[PDB]
Amino acid sequence: ELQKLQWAKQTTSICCYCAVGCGLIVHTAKDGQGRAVNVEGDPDHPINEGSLCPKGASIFQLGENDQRGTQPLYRAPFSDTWKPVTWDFALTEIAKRIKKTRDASFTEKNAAGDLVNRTEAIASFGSAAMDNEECWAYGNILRSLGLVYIEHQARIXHSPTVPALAESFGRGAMTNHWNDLANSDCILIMGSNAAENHPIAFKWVLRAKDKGATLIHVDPRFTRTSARCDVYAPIRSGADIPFLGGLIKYILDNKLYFTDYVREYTNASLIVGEKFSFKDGLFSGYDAANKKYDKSMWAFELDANGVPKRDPALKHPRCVINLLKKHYERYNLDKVAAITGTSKEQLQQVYKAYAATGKPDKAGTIMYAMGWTQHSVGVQNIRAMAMIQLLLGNIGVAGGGVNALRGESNVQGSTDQGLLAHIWPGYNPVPNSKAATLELYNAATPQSKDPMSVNWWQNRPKYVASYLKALYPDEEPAAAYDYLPRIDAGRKLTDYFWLNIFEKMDKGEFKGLFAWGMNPACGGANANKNRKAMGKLEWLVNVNLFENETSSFWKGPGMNPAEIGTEVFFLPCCVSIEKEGSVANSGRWMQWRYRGPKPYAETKPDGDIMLDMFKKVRELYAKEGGAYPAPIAKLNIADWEEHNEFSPTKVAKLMNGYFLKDTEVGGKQFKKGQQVPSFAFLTADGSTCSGNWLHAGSFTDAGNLMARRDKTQTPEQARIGLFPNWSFCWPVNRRILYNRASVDKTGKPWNPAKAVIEWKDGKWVGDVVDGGGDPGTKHPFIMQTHGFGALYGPGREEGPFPEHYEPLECPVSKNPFSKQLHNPVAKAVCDPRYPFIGTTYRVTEHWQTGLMTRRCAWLVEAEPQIFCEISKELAKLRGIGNGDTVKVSSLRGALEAVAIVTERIRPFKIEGVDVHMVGLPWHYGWMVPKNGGDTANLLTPSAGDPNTGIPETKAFMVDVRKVW
Amino acid sequence: GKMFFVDLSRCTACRGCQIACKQWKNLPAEETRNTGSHQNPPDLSYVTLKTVRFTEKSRKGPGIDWLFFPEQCRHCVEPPCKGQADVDLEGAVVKDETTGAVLFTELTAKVDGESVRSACPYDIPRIDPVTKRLSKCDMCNDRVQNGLLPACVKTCPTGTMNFGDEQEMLALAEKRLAEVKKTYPGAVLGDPNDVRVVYLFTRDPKDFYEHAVA
Ligand SMILES: Nc1nc2c(c(=O)[nH]1)N[C@H]1C(S)=C(S)[C@@H](COP(=O)(O)OP(=O)(O)OC[C@H]3O[C@@H](n4cnc5c(=O)[nH]c(N)nc54)[C@H](O)[C@@H]3O)O[C@H]1N2
Ligand SMILES: Nc1nc2c(c(=O)[nH]1)N[C@H]1C(S)=C(S)[C@@H](COP(=O)(O)OP(=O)(O)OC[C@H]3O[C@@H](n4cnc5c(=O)[nH]c(N)nc54)[C@H](O)[C@@H]3O)O[C@H]1N2
Ligand code: SF4
Ligand code: SF4
Ligand code: SF4
Ligand code: SF4
Ligand SMILES: [S]
Ligand SMILES: [W+6]
Repeated sequence: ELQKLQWAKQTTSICCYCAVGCGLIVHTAKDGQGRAVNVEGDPDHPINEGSLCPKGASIFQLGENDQRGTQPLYRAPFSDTWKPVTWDFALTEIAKRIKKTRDASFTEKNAAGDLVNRTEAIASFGSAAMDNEECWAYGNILRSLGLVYIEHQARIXHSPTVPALAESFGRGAMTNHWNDLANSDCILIMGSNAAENHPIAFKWVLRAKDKGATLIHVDPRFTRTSARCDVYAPIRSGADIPFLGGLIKYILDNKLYFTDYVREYTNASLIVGEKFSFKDGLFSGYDAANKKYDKSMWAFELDANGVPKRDPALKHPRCVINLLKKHYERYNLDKVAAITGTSKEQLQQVYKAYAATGKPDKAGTIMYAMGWTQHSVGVQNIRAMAMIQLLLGNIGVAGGGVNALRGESNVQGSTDQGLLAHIWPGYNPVPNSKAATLELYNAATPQSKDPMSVNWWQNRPKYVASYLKALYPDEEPAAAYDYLPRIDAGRKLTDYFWLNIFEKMDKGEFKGLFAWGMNPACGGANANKNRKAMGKLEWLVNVNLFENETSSFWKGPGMNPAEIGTEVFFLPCCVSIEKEGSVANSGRWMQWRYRGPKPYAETKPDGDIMLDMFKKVRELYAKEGGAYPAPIAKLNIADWEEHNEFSPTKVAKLMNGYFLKDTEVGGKQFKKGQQVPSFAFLTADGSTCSGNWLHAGSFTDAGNLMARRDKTQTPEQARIGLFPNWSFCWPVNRRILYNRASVDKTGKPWNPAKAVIEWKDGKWVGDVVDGGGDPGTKHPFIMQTHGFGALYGPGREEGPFPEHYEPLECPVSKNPFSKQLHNPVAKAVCDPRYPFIGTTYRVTEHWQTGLMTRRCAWLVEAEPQIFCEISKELAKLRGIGNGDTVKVSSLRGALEAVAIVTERIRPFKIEGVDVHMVGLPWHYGWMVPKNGGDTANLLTPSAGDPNTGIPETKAFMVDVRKVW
Repeated sequence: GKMFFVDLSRCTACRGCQIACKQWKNLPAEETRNTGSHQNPPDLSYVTLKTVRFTEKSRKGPGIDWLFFPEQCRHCVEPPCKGQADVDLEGAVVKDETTGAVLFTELTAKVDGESVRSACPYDIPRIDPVTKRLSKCDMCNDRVQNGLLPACVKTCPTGTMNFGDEQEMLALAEKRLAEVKKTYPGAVLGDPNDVRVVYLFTRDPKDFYEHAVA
């Protein structure tokens, strides 16, 4: 027996850090009645097999931490101290601030007379750190209160992926999963530092290497990832599209594409209309006044029946594939080498190794994360990756896919629950002011007249209706539709996003902010601006594990509490191992975790905080009346609670959904109260509720499928590591999306040795087939209107093919590919006092703003202070020695850091000039620890994008000087 | 007896092993500062039994050779530390007969600590400046006796850390050396007949640390 674990209860959990979703075992003292005594890896978990990086391995020190919040704290206007208060006081006063602000600000109809039923006086940030049931309940609370300014982390690192991959494949999701990396023949890591930022992923990457895979890192820096790859190829910041365009040209020139896959499964054969053209860096339909394209100019030639015309011979000059060859002919090795800074020898090595996966029985994968996809053409960067993967036949196959790595443990889930201004749960759009009825809302979904096109989104009315029945079960969906707020059709969508929330705050246009499980005082670009802007709030609610730079902005550096009138409520929440619920990892695995220790001191799970807060608002409206009470009074919160507490189980069952009456659907008879077995059985007529259609199948009459810990696999499942009986992934447990592309038109796998699905005895065997139907009877991309993987993607604002537009402004004045230098649908000063390219990135040992990991002595021990990584060349220029203190400065602010002089950073040659890159971690902040340093976001601009609404944190101009 | 096979060709310097060691034993953190390196703590101490040492080596063309060495007691088959301690007092350093772990006891406070550190050809032992007790890696010998992997082995995401019976681990080391040589032609095993912690170095072991090998 081990004395340490004797007498302790063992429970399972999932890591609270990154989207790998590693399994934990928690030991809790007194047979579960005390504190955690140990936290380490779950040896039975199929993703980590008991392994943890230093963040997962230190969760004990995160949870059993005497610096954690113990109870609510209150900061009165102009006060220079916290007052400890009760939960009753804090939540009563918060409910009163919510009601007072809403009653004063609520607008039934906008200027134009359109119903909007909203308040623009309150905004919310957060959070990918909350459980799925909490994220879902939180969004519905905020929308029942009439909020539209609802944002979180996902806006920065997730949002560009969704439309790039949705355009290409029909869904925004990571296409494969972590274990599947072990099946790859060539792994291209580009815009990712996965060995540091998704560390257990390298278990599976190195297993691919063990089976003969080539590992390639393309990064401006040499990292801990680079150390363990076969090929490290340096790339100049923002030269990704040239790199990928050159790979597209290389594939087409050398005939390395998967001909049959391209012909059958991509839109290669579709005939583009004569109105499509490209000349001098501009597509047809360009409006130079409004800096916008008329995308109708890019339409396909339609046949008599409205179906895009196809030439299966691929001969017609307006075939997508021929337009593609013509577009990328400009990306020759010499030009690409010149702009990337990658040698022609290295480009040839990387192109040869990767394009070899165009063989039907070889699979290549691309891994990318946040990288530099922030800028205005990040969507087109990801589009180029998707197009390469479609040319090579790598989509739908084991070891293939676009592995768009999610950041946080539940950023997949928090996005799936619509904690972004433009989406409800399940990626149903937030109505705009012109969607006056539910019928008009539903009218927007494009139809297909191609009987082989599934066009699954035609089912959207069933999902929207079932969502409205989950919120308002006593109401007809058409009536409940009027309860929820609408955004203005007249405004740029980006007016409702992250960066404009900070801009509006700085203009005093918000009364109240929820900083719910985020640290915007450190995580927002241009921290000096945002910290000042927070002082223009009447009230701030911060829900968090620890006191932080956001909760305590009013006593931050250079702040006078006496001059700052913001009322602040700090509500301490409980750590992941102190609560039950689900988190959706990067591979869409919705994994259930359990309470180990009881909540520390008087901390509360987010679900209990938000529900008690909402119940108090509800009470106030019942007593006082006020602005349009219906959305609040009528919300179904009875289904959220059991034994006086927030019930993760009951919320998960509601999110799956259940029949509200006896119902016949798709041949079967269902009884009132039965769980919906899959989204295939949802109705538009009010017979069904479902909080999130993607969750229909996750918690059925069979029980909680997210809680399954069953490693049972068939030989074919085990060969590629599907683990279909381990937890549950949306949609309907399809582990590899687009898997109909992995077989020929008879249902025979392209690679039988790594089969994903196979037609055997009148049935699909292996993975769950992504779209029902006999072999050769359906287009494989069932979420696409037309059914095909899009090489040509005419829904994209920047054009239907990716094109190099310089995301660097200050050091570049020429575009080698056209006369169009910058994104023609997109105010940098480039002050010569700041000659270096500053960039921010992560280290393995710290998490995000470091709010969590700066409180963990073992992580501070390894990475105690903000550093500044520079080349030997820049060190020589500025007379900086390794370990010297340096001042890093920009137009936005200044900080001190320890110099790390390393050959891991080299100068870029840009238009014949040596340009130096300065590297900073963004994990530090003034609150903790002693001499840790402050946020790299003191330096970054709040200049982002009218397209994306995303700040520039990967390339911003700085100076660096030695301090004496 | 038991053996670690540490394949340094697979290490991402995640430092899971460094943290896992401290979590299992509830060891305190050192006061550290960045002096121009990711490496921290800079050395083994009374409260640090394992630290990942980082070394950057120049190479032709882009990037570097970045060498990572998670340092621990080698659990020597014939440990000089014990031979030296046994001068002053037997039972200060013992060998477990079942696992082959070399174990410092509370009686190390009575022996010449400075002398025991000097006897170690890997420079592993560390002295508490208060109690004069010696500390180092104890092979997680209690976990091992209870059929668990050592904390640093279980935590390792890459397969750098391997643990088992000496016969299976020597065979794994031989087989893995042959495979690793295909990528890193100058790969060697560290003192593989003398110790129970057998490192595979991708090149001259002394490039990883001056006491990488005896
Ligand atoms: N240890 C740790 N892991 C984390 C996090 C953390 O804080 N700590 N955060 C999590 C979150 S929220 C996210 S969103 C993800 C993000 O994960 P990543 O995207 O991996 O994060 P970064 O380290 O910011 O950036 C990755 C790499 O992009 C490179 N890069 C910079 N500019 C360019 C460019 O123009 N082109 C290319 N090709 N590469 C470029 C950088 O040099 C860096 O090595 O990580 C997650 N995982
Ligand atoms: N310069 C620069 N800025 C960046 C980035 C960058 O690369 N460079 N990356 C951007 C990206 S991709 C991201 S994701 C953001 C991250 O920015 P933030 O989300 O603001 O970062 P943190 O607050 O450190 O994230 C961890 C938070 O989770 C909270 N938390 C943990 N568990 C719980 C829980 O159960 N409930 C609640 N309520 N909270 C919990 C912790 O209290 C802590 O506040 O930063 C962005 N900003
Ligand atoms: S941070 Fe990511 S890789 Fe590390 S233990 Fe947690 S989930 Fe696994
Ligand atoms: S846990 Fe494994 S990969 Fe990480 S530093 Fe330790 S030995 Fe290397
Ligand atoms: S074997 Fe145990 S004591 Fe030794 S380094 Fe590993 S975790 Fe620490
Ligand atoms: S490495 Fe040193 S401390 Fe460890 S057993 Fe060998 S001689 Fe003793
Ligand atoms: S994220
Ligand atoms: W992120």
